[PDB]
Amino acid sequence: PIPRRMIATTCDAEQYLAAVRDTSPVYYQRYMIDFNNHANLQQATINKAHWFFSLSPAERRDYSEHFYNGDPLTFAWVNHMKIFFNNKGVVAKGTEVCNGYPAGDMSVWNW
Ligand SMILES: [Cl-]
Repeated sequence: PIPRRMIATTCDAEQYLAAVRDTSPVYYQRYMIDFNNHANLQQATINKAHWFFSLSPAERRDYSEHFYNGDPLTFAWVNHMKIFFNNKGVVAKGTEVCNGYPAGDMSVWNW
């Protein structure tokens, strides 16, 4: 469910997103289109992503289950974490380089 590299990454959400923006631009733009079509859920999505990136490798491994079983966000916008979790190619290229991007750069959420 959650790729092994996302379990392991020491990057934060904005470093990862900026890395995807650069290394898989089509996936980033499609995610942002989807994000901006769910405006009511944007902050929730951001808080979730922050929360996930605060967990340890082992804890994120533990989360894999609870993620699967869904939360409000998962039934309201299935693809809310799609950029983070769904394609192992995108995830590999993002997690390769994201440590070179600026932590906390919230403009990556703002398309
Ligand atoms: Cl919405």
